[PDB]
Amino acid sequence: SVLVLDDRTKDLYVNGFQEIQYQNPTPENLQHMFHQGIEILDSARMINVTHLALWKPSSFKLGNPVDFALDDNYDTFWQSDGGQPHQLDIMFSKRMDICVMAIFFSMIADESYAPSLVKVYAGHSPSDARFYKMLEVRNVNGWVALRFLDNREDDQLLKCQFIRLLFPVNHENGKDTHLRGIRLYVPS
Amino acid sequence: SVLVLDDRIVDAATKDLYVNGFQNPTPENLQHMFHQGIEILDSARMINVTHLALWKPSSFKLGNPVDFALDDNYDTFWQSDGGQPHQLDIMFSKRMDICVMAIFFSMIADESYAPSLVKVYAGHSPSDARFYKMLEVRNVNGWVALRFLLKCQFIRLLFPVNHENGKDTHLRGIRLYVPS
Ligand SMILES: [Br-]
Ligand SMILES: [Br-]
Ligand SMILES: [Br-]
Ligand SMILES: [Br-]
Ligand SMILES: [Br-]
Ligand SMILES: [Br-]
Repeated sequence: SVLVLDDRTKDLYVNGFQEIQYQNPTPENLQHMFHQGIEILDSARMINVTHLALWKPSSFKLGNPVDFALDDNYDTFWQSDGGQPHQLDIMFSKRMDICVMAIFFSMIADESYAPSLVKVYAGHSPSDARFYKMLEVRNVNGWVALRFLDNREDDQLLKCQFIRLLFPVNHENGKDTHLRGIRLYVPS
Repeated sequence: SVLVLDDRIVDAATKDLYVNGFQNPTPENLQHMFHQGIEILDSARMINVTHLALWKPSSFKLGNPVDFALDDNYDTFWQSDGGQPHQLDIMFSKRMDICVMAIFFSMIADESYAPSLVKVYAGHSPSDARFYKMLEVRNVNGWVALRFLLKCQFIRLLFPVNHENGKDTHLRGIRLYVPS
């Protein structure tokens, strides 16, 4: 029900080496892992369904739309603009068999905009979504892949049409949050 | 027993083989990759036993000794000076548990001095050494971390051929590690 994320579980971190690669990541190292992570995920068999869903942010600062978390750029990010918790709604036109939800987290690059807790909800609709997991982002710099190995009933998959992400608190007294990249995949 | 090294083929399965990631980079970039790969490797759960072994090359040009492949410096390199195959013998005072052998390859920087095939042997000594792996350096610019761990006291690398009609070979960096 709760996943502690502290890259200092293996398959969870798309980046890293054998574990953290850089004890003190630089803008260059961060950008590198971002881009490498995208290459690695896309090399997998699964299909990228990210841009097939409708993405609705609770709020956003003008010039930092939600599309900036869906592109393939390390330098761009969606930035909320409101009170907490911030929210992100994902709605597909039909039910989906999500095998992987990947999220780029960087406490070094985002500082106060880096979320420290993330709550994931999925279902048929907002009035139906059910709590799935709590991500405790304690120390992370890179791509994390959620495989839903839980509930082997649906056999490692997140069958849903709607997904909700809640951001109730950030690192370092941050009010608003940043999201540079997130991706959703289905099998085959 | 044949490892085809090509850092252009993205594959989750080989991400830890290519220390500097998947793929002309400038000399500054190459330089950065070299020192970054060293930081990545040293910051790992491993013990660097490189300088504990005795290193003996089949030949070397004066001014480009074997020490230049073990100095953690990108601009320096061991350079052979003889007919092929070139050879590098590594001998420890005792049986080691090598979990990783890291080698820096750069076809861009080394051009004709870049090996296209490397044959790796290991054992107790030159007399009992056994063939372990054939490295096919097809396209590499960065550090390669070979996981084979492998308990041996003696390691031998043979360089039978280089890219682009090259007679002699360059090695800017190589390091050995045992589990922590
Ligand atoms: Br990486
Ligand atoms: Br906008
Ligand atoms: Br559903
Ligand atoms: Br010399
Ligand atoms: Br010759
Ligand atoms: Br032995």
